[PDB]
Amino acid sequence: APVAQVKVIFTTTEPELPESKRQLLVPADIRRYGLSRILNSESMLDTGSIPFDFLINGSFLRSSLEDYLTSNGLSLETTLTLQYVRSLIPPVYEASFEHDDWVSAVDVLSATSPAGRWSSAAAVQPGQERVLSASYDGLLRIWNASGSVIATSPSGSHGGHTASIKAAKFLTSDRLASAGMDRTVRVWKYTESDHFTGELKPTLELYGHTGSVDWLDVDGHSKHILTASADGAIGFWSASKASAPEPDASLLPGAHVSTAQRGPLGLWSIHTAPATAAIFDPRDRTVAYSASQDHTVRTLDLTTGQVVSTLTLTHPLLSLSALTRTTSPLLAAGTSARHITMVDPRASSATTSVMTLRGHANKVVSLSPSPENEYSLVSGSHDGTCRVWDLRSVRPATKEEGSLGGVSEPVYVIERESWASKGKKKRPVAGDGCKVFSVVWDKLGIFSGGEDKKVQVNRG
Amino acid sequence: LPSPDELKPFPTVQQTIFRGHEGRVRSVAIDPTGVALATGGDDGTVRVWELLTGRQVWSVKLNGDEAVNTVRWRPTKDTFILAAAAGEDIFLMIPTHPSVTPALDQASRDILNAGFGHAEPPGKWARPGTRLEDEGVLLRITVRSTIKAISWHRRGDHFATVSPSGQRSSVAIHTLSKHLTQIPFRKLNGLAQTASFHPLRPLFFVATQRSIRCYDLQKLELVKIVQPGAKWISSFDVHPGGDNLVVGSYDKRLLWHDLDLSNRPYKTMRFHTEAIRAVRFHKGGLPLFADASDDGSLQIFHGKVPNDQLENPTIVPVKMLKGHKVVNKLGVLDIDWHPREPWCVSAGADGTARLWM
Ligand SMILES: [Mg+2]
Repeated sequence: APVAQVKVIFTTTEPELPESKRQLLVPADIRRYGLSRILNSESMLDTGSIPFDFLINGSFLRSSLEDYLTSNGLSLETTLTLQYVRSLIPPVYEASFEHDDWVSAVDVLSATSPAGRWSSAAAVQPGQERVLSASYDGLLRIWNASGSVIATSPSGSHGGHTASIKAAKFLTSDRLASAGMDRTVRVWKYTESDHFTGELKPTLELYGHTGSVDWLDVDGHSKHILTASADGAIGFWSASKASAPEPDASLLPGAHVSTAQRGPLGLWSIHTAPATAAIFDPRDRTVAYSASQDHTVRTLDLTTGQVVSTLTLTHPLLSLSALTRTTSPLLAAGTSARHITMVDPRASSATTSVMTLRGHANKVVSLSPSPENEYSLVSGSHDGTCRVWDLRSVRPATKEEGSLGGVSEPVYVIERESWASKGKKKRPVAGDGCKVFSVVWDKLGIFSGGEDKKVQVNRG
Repeated sequence: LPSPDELKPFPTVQQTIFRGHEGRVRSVAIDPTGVALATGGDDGTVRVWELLTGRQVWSVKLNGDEAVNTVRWRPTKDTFILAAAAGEDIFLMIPTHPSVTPALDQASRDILNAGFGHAEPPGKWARPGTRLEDEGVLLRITVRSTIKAISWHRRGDHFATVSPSGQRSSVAIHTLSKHLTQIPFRKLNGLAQTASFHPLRPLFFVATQRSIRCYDLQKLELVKIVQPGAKWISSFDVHPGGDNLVVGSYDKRLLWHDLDLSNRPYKTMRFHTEAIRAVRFHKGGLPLFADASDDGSLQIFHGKVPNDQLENPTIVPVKMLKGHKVVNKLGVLDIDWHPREPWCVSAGADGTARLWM
């Protein structure tokens, strides 16, 4: 007997399908399961068991096809264009790196990581990637594959940081950069005698900011550094002593007004509130984007040191991240109001066509894009969780925003394993013991550090 | 008349907890730049925090025997000076904080030192001792009786203290640039509870148990007497425009005073089963204010002052905040708003301070 059917058109972003076989007659009662084995058929793509998900006009298919048809205004002889994607391999918990204090920052040195690629173009690495962890105790720590400390930064008494560190990233395998509450930015040189022993030695002490330096972006090719600080200023720095100007001696620990001490190439007070983020533009290093608690995203022309554009959102901004789409520039802005706002820097103000990422229950203070999917990214929040997003997933906004723009919901939630371990089914209030301060997404995995004194690793 | 939905933004959720104090947290205060929080409590320690993360970046134990009753920042951004009252002393300190550059430290120290050598007394100005000096506490001002309230003047050269059992000396005005302490109001008659300066005019408010006296600071003369009609006033706050008051009382009445029209309350608000401990206006342009009660809750209100369109203040309760644990029949003891954002911090008897947004 001829079971009722639905006509579908398969399309995709991921390499694909011959146009001969992309339109298809399919049982109306079929589901994600059946549709993906059809895709895994001899006929279609001969992939044995790749799990697929299906997007219809921006929504994932959780039920049968007919249910989608009836849910909307389509008539069961409507032609459905299903775009299929790779099902997210769930990033489950794997390990934790224990610290004696809060983990403020996290970064990964891998073959695919930005610093690793810059390194190849000083050494390069095969199966021995490094994890950098900054802590509120003022010390940087370098970890390896089996979660043991290879290197540890010297204390403040020996040229290290003299206060809590707030941000730190790999410049290359050769060089690090870090910043904190001592108003300094410190450039380090990392040497590794053998693969369980390493050493960190200060290259520069960088002075300039009038407050805590809370955000850090780096470029390993040109040896340059971007900083956002509580003083409301964005700092542009060189990590080489040669091109770095002389400091404002009044900002020096000596004044009452060993390591070389230098200043910035540019320090611009462009915000009326704490500057929370500053990143290099992926397409153009000459351009930088900043985000602050003054509700603004500002674009910076680094060569002229001028604000060529200003975007003003509704809420304070605590984190910023750049995405490739280079069809356009696309930024993700974490807000204190618990949501993310997707923006195009030159809009001047958010149009009605603005995307929002909802799901977090607290301040979103960290962001990192997917290494393999351009459309995906992960966020770190003070709610204690990390949420993975797929920007292809989008629905209209409800009375939540009074039907303004579109809303995306997480495709995965990384819970804090420290909390989940207790077996309790009651969550910490206000991220009491589990706040996430920094998350980084590498192909080696998803690494997140925070208040629970742990760097949490998640991978498939 | 409007609904809470139309009256956004206002704080709805608990987002940061400040832990470290032992015993009740008696006071909370956010620094002028909205970056740091200050707390004081039973353990006699003053603690300064990173606001959004809730990290303790600095602390000091002023007095072993006396709890810190109140902490209030100097309202100037050109300095980083914090005031703390414990027992009969006022301490003026410079917290160790990332915003404190060598330049800002010096500017702060200069402000504290300027009064020196200006040609049972009301106030005793002196160094607090090497121990406290090493931690950035540079001045101790000793008054006659236990201090329950500190209120700065906006320019930061004057601050008042209130000692409910100081009798004739219950209310003192201190002048920082002269190291001077005066008792300017001598027949106040009634028990002084707290006091405040005026946001735009040379006026001074003194709250007793039942009324609030308004003084001309230039003439040291009484101008008017505000009558809340409460049996015991616990606290009050002045709107930035200087023409409105909210008054809290142990009677559990929250009162809005329209000073332009009368000395009696415009509206009376009862949203608590226990005494109201503190009230605070948002000072940065947002039409919000809040009260703190021993029932463990904070009630957030929408409060709009009169204008062209408005003949009366628009008062609408938007949200009650719960989360503080009541301990020994004490709940929330103090409130403060962020300078610009709709964020408030609360002092808890449960040994915590909590950030709401
Ligand atoms: Mg008037």
